[PDB]
Amino acid sequence: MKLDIKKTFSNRSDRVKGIDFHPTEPWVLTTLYSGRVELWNYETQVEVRSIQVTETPVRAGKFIARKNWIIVGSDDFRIRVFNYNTGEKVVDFEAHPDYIRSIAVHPTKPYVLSGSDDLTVKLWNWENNWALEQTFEGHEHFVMCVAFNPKDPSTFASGCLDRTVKVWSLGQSTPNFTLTTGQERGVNYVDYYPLPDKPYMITASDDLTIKIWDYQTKSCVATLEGHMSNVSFAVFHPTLPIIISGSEDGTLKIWNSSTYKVEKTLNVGLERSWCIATHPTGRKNYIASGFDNGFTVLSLGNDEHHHHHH
Repeated sequence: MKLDIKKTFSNRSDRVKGIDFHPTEPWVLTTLYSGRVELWNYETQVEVRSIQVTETPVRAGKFIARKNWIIVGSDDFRIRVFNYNTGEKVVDFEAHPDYIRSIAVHPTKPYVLSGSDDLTVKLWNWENNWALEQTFEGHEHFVMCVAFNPKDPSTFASGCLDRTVKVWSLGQSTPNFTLTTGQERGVNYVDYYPLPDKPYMITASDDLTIKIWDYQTKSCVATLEGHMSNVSFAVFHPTLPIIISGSEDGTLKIWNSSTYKVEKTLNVGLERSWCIATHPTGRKNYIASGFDNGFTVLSLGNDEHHHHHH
């Protein structure tokens, strides 16, 4: 590959806590500490739609493109769903009795997971009236991040300030396993490597480290050091051999996913970094990050997302 980073679109706003790419429209969703959410076309740089959802922080937001929805979770305990074409608020319910940190959407089935400061993950089913179909209990501190395994989304991972990642199966009440990270300040984020050649997950911590894990053996594969403040997230790029992380040190870091050495450090000048998204199909190798003072959409270069794409 050849890293060739271009700034596609950056704009200033209140602190961006959640961020996501639409899979077929050139849109990015940002969810703000102010309770506002913005939908931007980053190619034309024109706001498609925006909503003052609540007065509390909105920490989580995802597209559900197959329903033309966004789904968001906020510190006022509520999950809300809006149709992004009409602005219709579809549903609005109390989901947890404490802050909602993270929302994940199943790739094919009508399932949403929410992770919360109430120590739980909850599974909601939108084809069943958004009923609470399962609550996953076992964590001992705030659940900061939930992520389905894209290679087997009957399973998902929860990253928790109790220093563990728990991996669960839908329909079963205890973890398939609990991975102890040695990241003593807790886990802020968890992501799966999406390709079938490595059974890998990655965790980010306030302890300044990022760790790569074999989820079949539970062994630490590598520890990535160099962020100088809390690491907010770390993710595998879906098609490029890299890892991308962001930190309260104000930087994004791009790491070689084979050597585990840092390749690039970028401070985009928006202060602390909080959240990350990568384009679902690697379109123009777009990534986006949200920060204290706004967001940025970057293109990482021209390497193809599909073998023999040209």
